[PDB]
Amino acid sequence: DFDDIHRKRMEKDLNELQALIEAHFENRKKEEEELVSLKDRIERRRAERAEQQRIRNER
Amino acid sequence: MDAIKKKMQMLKLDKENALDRAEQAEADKKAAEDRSKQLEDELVSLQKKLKGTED
Amino acid sequence: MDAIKKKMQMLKLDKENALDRAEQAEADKKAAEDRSKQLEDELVSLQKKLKGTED
Repeated sequence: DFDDIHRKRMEKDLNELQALIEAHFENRKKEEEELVSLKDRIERRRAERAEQQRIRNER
Repeated sequence: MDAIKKKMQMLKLDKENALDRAEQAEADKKAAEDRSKQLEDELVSLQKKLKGTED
Repeated sequence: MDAIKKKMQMLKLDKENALDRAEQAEADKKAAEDRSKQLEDELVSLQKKLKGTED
């Protein structure tokens, strides 16, 4: 009936919506991984700046 | 977020459809039972008329 | 989280409540309809015997 096609329509709506939901989940997840790697290289930069600054200060 | 809202909307469409069907069925029951009881009253009056005719 | 669980469970409960209520109403509707049919069938014969009595 009209209820049947309405149900199938909201069904495929839910399907596409959860699909895009998981999709942006994955996208923002990759972005968070990239940002974590950024933080890691950032702490590497902090440590290297600290050691070279300390060497400069020692001399 | 994004998918959560759509899933809630689906759960709400089910809500509206189920509730509407329940209300419509309840109205149908009320109408049908009123029909049956009025027919039964007509039957009773026919029995009484038959009794008067028998007298 | 917390809100998603309670809202989803409450909405599914609403859907199930409406569905079962509709099923009960439709069952009573079908039973009342069949009883009404029985009333009609008996009333016709009551009318026939009344007509013979009147003749």
